[PDB]
Amino acid sequence: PESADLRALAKHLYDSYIKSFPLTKAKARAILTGKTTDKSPFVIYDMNSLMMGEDKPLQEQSKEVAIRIFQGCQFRSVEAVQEITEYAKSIPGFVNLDLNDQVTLLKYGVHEIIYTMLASLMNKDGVLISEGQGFMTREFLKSLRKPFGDFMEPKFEFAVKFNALELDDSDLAIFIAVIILSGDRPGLLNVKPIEDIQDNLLQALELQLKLNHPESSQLFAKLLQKMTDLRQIVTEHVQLLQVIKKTETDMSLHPLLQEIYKDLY
Amino acid sequence: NLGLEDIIRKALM
Ligand SMILES: *c1ccc([N+](=O)[O-])cc1C(=O)Nc1ccncc1
Repeated sequence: PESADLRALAKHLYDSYIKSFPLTKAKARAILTGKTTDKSPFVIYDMNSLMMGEDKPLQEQSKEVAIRIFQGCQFRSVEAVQEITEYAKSIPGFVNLDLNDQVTLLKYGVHEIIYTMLASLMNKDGVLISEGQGFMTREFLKSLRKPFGDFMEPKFEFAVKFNALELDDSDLAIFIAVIILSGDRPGLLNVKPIEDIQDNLLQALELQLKLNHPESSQLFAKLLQKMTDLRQIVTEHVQLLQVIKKTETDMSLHPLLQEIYKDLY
Repeated sequence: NLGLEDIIRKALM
């Protein structure tokens, strides 16, 4: 009765996730592994393979290249932000919250969920790009100049640990609903109807991992730790911004690399 | 100029 209602909440969340996010983890993994119909992604692993890429213009200046990448990738994230907002309205009790608190919770949670979406696109060797038609290597990203080599390596590091948990789309829905309903965000008017939906969401999650991963070991706690890791990736972005502002120049970067980085986050 | 909140607010409505 209590546990039946937990399972039903889990189900409702998963159908509503399926409906809000066309790019599921299962579809990204099919692309990556090779279950795919359509031709495999093109691999970019060096400058020669970069330039043999015409599957995707004007003249950015050294001390703006990075900022313009960051702006570029955030503006390209709007579709993702709208899908997460769509999903969020489906979480029971959400739209019942004070409109101001709905916006607040999305404004913070959206960054963390985006990194969860990125981990789907990653494996230990690299990341899908250009709507899943290309694949950029981890080693090549890391090789690049100046401050750019350290943009993505810490995101890879997280994704590899997060992807080792082997969550599927039905676990991810609940996990994502939990992130959104975080009682601690800055400026929340009423931090308690929020904490109460979350607690209910934690129970369903706890049950979901028992049913779905009956072999596993502290999966629930390991997954709750990742919420902390997600916040740190977001806050680490502020430090990175400082590093750009006073680097030993130059920060030119081939256009096509700029284009590639705007598909990341 | 309209930021992240605005796109969130427009999608909620
Ligand atoms: C967009 C594209 C690439 C990268 N990156 O190489 O680290 C970062 C971004 C980005 O702007 N991410 C971001 C901004 C603000 N909050 C969180 C993440």
